[PDB]
Amino acid sequence: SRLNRESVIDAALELLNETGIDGLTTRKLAQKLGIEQPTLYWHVKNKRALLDALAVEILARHHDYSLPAAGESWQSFLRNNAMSFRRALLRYRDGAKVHLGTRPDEKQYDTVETQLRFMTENGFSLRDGLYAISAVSHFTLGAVLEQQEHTAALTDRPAAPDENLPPLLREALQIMDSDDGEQAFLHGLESLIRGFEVQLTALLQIV
Amino acid sequence: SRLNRESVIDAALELLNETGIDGLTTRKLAQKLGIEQPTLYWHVKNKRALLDALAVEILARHHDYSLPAAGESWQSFLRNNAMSFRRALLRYRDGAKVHLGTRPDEKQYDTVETQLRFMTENGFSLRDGLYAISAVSHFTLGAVLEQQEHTAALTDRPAAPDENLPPLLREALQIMDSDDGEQAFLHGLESLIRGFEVQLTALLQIV
Ligand SMILES: C[C@H]1c2cccc(O)c2C(=O)C2=C(O)[C@]3(O)C(=O)C(C(N)=O)=C(O)[C@@H](N(C)C)[C@@H]3[C@@H](O)[C@@H]21
Ligand SMILES: C[C@H]1c2cccc(O)c2C(=O)C2=C(O)[C@]3(O)C(=O)C(C(N)=O)=C(O)[C@@H](N(C)C)[C@@H]3[C@@H](O)[C@@H]21
Ligand SMILES: [Cl-]
Ligand SMILES: [Cl-]
Ligand SMILES: [Cl-]
Ligand SMILES: [Cl-]
Ligand SMILES: [Mg+2]
Ligand SMILES: [Mg+2]
Repeated sequence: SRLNRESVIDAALELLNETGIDGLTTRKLAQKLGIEQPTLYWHVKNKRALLDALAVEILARHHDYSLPAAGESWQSFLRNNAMSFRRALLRYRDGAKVHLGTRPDEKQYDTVETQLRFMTENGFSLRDGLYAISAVSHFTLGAVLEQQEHTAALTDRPAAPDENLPPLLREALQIMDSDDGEQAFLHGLESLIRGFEVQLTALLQIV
Repeated sequence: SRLNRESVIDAALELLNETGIDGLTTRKLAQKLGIEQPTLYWHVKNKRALLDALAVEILARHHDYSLPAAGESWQSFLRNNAMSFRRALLRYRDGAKVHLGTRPDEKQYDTVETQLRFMTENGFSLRDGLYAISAVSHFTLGAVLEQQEHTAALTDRPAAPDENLPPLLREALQIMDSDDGEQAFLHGLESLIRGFEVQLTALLQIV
């Protein structure tokens, strides 16, 4: 079919969403596209190339809160940004796995510069701003990852009997599985943001 | 070679550390063990079985701070536990990927019950205790994941030119790569723990 960047990415993203990160192989991508492998190799040289581009395009399509509103608090911005990041990562199977270990792409430079600049404008050093942004990303990535993988592990094998569970775990597990991970994520998110605040506002005060 | 659980796990863990989660295939495990595939299948039925058992055994070997010291603060316990979790996950390649989406194993029940109980003894509801423990796990998993995958992505392809970078990103990237991720992790960890505290101690007070 069509082999421009957009369509290769389209198809890869579909393939990723079907079969996960394990099924995103250049052989299987060729089959989806209805092409031979040397044809695909002209456009895509290897899996890592593809993963990097999927990471970028997942956010370009589905990460709608990359930048703060006018006069937005840094706390509101991080909260909205994280929610948005999470939603984007959850949109495709292994979406979070695809992002891991990437660094911002040239197409993301202005955006991520603005984010970094905004944190500094709000009282953070670059370093402390970056630590906050990293922490929010990492927390969100792990939350999504554990959600997405747990759901995949369910399809493979079942959990063991309820019968053997000690009571707080048994209850913990019901809570965990009472939603998709969203409640615990939002709660963790506010914790995290408030700790940044405690840190920012302490300035030199031992805190 | 020997095909008891311990030795299958030994060899899988070696295989995982060599070739990562992609190379942990029952075919390649058979080759490492020097056995035929039907021989291996008797002991290990599929990849997910193996992943679950590796998740458990990684912590059994290398997660040394699972339980609080006598009279330890919950804040100290989370900090020490997280450090310990991180160290365990970083010990093997894709160690964090292996953990994702698991739930506690029967062999971990007493431990994780004690952890849950301890948080409740320290003022948390089960639910808020679990949200704190989840948040600490997720943050730590994402931190480790992004560290481990970034290092793998380096071996594949290089970062693009420094030349095009806007200045705060350029600086951010040096900071990020000034250590293995540890400084940012520890900083994020204290933020997170202090936000739990703010939340715990607020009780009913709007906070
Ligand atoms: C500042 C970026 C950065 C800087 C240095 C090293 C890095 O690895 C990064 C990132 O990876 C970032 C992202 O991935 C973003 O998700 C990122 O690229 C992104 C975006 N394109 O809008 C975000 O919304 C960010 N958000 C907190 C989840 C986040 C970035 O802020 C950083
Ligand atoms: C309470 C456990 C739990 C409860 C309900 C659903 C879950 O998925 C879990 C976990 O997955 C936990 C872990 O993985 C631990 O890492 C876990 O199993 C573990 C351990 N074996 O010592 C830890 O140190 C924990 N730590 C915060 C990283 C953590 C556990 O507390 C939880
Ligand atoms: Cl074309
Ligand atoms: Cl605001
Ligand atoms: Cl044997
Ligand atoms: Cl203490
Ligand atoms: Mg990133
Ligand atoms: Mg776990």
